[PDB]
Amino acid sequence: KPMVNESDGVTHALYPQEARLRNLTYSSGLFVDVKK
Amino acid sequence: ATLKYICAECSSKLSLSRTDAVRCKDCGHRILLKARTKRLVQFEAR
Amino acid sequence: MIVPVRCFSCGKVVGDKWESYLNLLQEDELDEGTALSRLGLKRYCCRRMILTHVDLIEKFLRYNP
Ligand SMILES: [Zn+2]
Ligand SMILES: [Zn+2]
Repeated sequence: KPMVNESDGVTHALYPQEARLRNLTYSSGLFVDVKK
Repeated sequence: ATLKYICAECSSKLSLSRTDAVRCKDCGHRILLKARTKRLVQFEAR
Repeated sequence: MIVPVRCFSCGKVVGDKWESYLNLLQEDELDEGTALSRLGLKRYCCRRMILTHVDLIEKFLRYNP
């Protein structure tokens, strides 16, 4: 689900209303089980 | 007596000066507004 | 978006009539056409005023600070 990885803080569960105001990108993390 | 800034959600008179972060006393919600002027304003009433 | 005080066209006060009209509808279960006549809103310039207003302020109020 959407997140805001910002320095000087955790990673807030970002929301539309905020990303709009703050000029962020209402995106999210993409993770895959890389096997070596 | 007075104030300066505010928090969008947890509407609570806050404020501070330079390099005092940009957060709030509780709600991380890094937004913050700037509450009205003291100089009262006047309007043409039409 | 709050009731218009007075009718654009003839200026006849219509600010008060808001609440009354809403009642003559929900409570006194009447029909718009009538509720209006009841409130003294005769010609359409006044009728169109109340009959058409979309009280958005209500949705606005529903926000927070
Ligand atoms: Zn806060
Ligand atoms: Zn009229």
